Amino acid sequence: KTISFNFNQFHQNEEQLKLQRDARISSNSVLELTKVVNGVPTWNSTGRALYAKPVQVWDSTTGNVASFETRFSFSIRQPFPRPHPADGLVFFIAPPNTQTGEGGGYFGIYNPLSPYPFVAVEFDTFRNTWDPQIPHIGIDVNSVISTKTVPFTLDNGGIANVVIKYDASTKILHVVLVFPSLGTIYTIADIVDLKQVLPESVNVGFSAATGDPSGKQRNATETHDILSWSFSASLPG
Amino acid sequence: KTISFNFNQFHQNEEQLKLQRDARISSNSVLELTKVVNGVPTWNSTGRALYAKPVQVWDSTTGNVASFETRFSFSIRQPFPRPHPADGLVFFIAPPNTQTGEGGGYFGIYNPLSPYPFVAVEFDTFRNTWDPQIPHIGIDVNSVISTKTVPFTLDNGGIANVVIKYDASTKILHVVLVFPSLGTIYTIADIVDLKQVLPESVNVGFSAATGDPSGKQRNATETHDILSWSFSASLPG
Ligand SMILES: *[C@@H]1O[C@H](CO)[C@@H](O[C@@H]2O[C@H](CO)[C@@H](O)[C@H](O)[C@H]2NC(C)=O)[C@H](O[C@@H]2O[C@@H](C)[C@@H](O)[C@@H](O)[C@@H]2O)[C@H]1NC(C)=O
Ligand SMILES: *[C@@H]1O[C@H](CO)[C@@H](O[C@@H]2O[C@H](CO)[C@@H](O)[C@H](O)[C@H]2NC(C)=O)[C@H](O[C@@H]2O[C@@H](C)[C@@H](O)[C@@H](O)[C@@H]2O)[C@H]1NC(C)=O
Ligand SMILES: *[C@@H]1O[C@H](CO)[C@@H](O[C@@H]2O[C@H](CO)[C@@H](O)[C@H](O)[C@H]2NC(C)=O)[C@H](O[C@@H]2O[C@@H](C)[C@@H](O)[C@@H](O)[C@@H]2O)[C@H]1NC(C)=O
Ligand SMILES: CO[C@H]1O[C@H](CO)[C@H](O)[C@H](O)[C@H]1NC(C)=O
Ligand SMILES: CO[C@H]1O[C@H](CO)[C@H](O)[C@H](O)[C@H]1NC(C)=O
Ligand SMILES: *[C@@H]1O[C@H](CO)[C@@H](O)[C@H](O)[C@H]1NC(C)=O
Ligand SMILES: [Ca+2]
Ligand SMILES: [Ca+2]
Ligand SMILES: [Mn+2]
Ligand SMILES: [Mn+2]
Repeated sequence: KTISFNFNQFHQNEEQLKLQRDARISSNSVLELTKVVNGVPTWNSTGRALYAKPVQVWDSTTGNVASFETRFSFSIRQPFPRPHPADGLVFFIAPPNTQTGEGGGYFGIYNPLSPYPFVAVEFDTFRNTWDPQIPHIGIDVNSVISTKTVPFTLDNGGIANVVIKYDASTKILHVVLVFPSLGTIYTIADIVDLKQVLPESVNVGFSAATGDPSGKQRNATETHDILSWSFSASLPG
Repeated sequence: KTISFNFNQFHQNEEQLKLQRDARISSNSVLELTKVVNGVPTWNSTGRALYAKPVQVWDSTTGNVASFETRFSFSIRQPFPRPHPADGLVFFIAPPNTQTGEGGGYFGIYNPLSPYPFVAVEFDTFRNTWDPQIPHIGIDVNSVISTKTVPFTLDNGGIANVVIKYDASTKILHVVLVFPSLGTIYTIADIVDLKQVLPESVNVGFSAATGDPSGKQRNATETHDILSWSFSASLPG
């Protein structure tokens, strides 16, 4: 069992994607997770993009867990340096048919009064009380309080290439972040047992958020665009 | 407390390096692990380059194991496409004061006569009876029969950026290979317990080899140059 897809760009009314909240595909082929009006990103925005079909990460009959690899490119432009940009974007895996969670530092994937499990890779741009210096890459399991974190320097408005790989045999989730214009490379990895946190079928996708109104800073915002996205998974059992 | 070193280029007769066999430093600052005469690489070549001082990867007193990160750039030029270039290069960790092993597919780090333990990251270009398709990245522990491998496409004569990271807490060894001119990214990781395979003090370095005479093919060769190399280790205690 091998499932996979690839998007060299995105088209409006992409029957393969499920857009939620502020998520929208622009006319020039990019997936804009958060609201951007007249070339300017706004605060109080949250949006998600899920692959329409569910993927099987493990099978209870054989006990086998799937291995997978996903690559995507994104760009974050931070027009307003002061006071502070927010909030960042994440690639995540969650149960199917879920609704956008709380915005702000929760990226729209965490919902307090109805928490659902999830594994996520974050690119955090705002420092919340539970965060180390930003920006940083973090591996999140059921919480936005990363199990592992690594700092990185953003290429404002530049393109970022990300590779996320998960090997079921070792349970290692490793992510690579590369900014081709700067030649910088960041790597982070951790052990995660999908079988232990997620159900057999899940949805994979992205989620982002800009500054929350509670911060009372309209400049607390930035863009969260996805330029391309390929995904492949293999379930031997 | 712990070590750190960085070479942005190499100087003829580096007091800091221990060159063995065919390893030499060219007039223009590159470390040529295997023999290259008049711009042409030759077969039957083997060479290593070790950091002169030993590094402590773990302490028996505290039981603490070190974490480390190493980045380097290399270039492999394959002038003769047919019948098959050989053999590749590796970054390795071994006990101090060891001698060059057997060439060919053993890269000069394996010695059947008096085997010594070692952890290595290989960039295999020739397919031996124990190898999967080439080229590939492989993680080797005490043998050249990789515990884990991933295929990659070489940028002939191009520059390759490598990042090798080891986290003692998770025992995860993850390596990243990037070819900036092609924008390609390859990642591989595995669990390795240094404390269980290596002594408290070790040498770190590179080793490469070209076609062995037993193959009866003089074309079985290529260059194995190291352009730069930075290393860092952090042993708490
Ligand atoms: C919110 O973002 C605005 C756009 O970056 C900031 O205004 C810009 O502030 C610059 C000085 O840091 C100034 O040179 C720019 O001309 C100005 N841009 C314009 C025309 O709006 C804004 O900064 C506040 O407003 C400006 C006008 C000054 O009064 C600053 O002292 C203020 O901090 C940002 N506001 C905040 C809360 O950071
Ligand atoms: C492959 O490289 C080897 C390392 O230089 C060559 O070994 C020869 O070893 C001799 C003593 O062991 C030494 O005096 C020689 O300098 C050296 N090679 C020569 C002759 O320059 C090996 O050479 C072959 O094997 C040796 C034992 C001699 O019989 C040579 O005449 C052979 O050419 C190299 N093999 C080949 C096929 O090039
Ligand atoms: C070993 O590498 C040599 C250089 O790449 C090969 O020879 C070159 O082959 C080219 C076409 O394959 C030909 O246009 C070049 O002129 C020639 N260069 C030389 C050495 O004169 C060589 O290939 C064999 O020998 C050549 C001359 C041709 O006859 C080929 O058909 C032969 O396969 C390579 N040897 C092997 C075993 O591949
Ligand atoms: C004061 O914090 C809030 O506003 C910030 C931007 O001003 C950030 O958006 C920050 O994440 C958000 N906090 C939460 C919990 O959503
Ligand atoms: C036929 O195999 C041998 O020759 C090859 C090059 O022709 C390669 O050098 C290959 O690695 C080597 N084998 C060993 C075991 O070293
Ligand atoms: C934030 O957006 C929500 C829904 O998009 C809206 O109901 C709310 O009033 C907005 N907050 C402010 C103060 O703009
Ligand atoms: Ca945050
Ligand atoms: Ca080989
Ligand atoms: Mn964070
Ligand atoms: Mn191999």
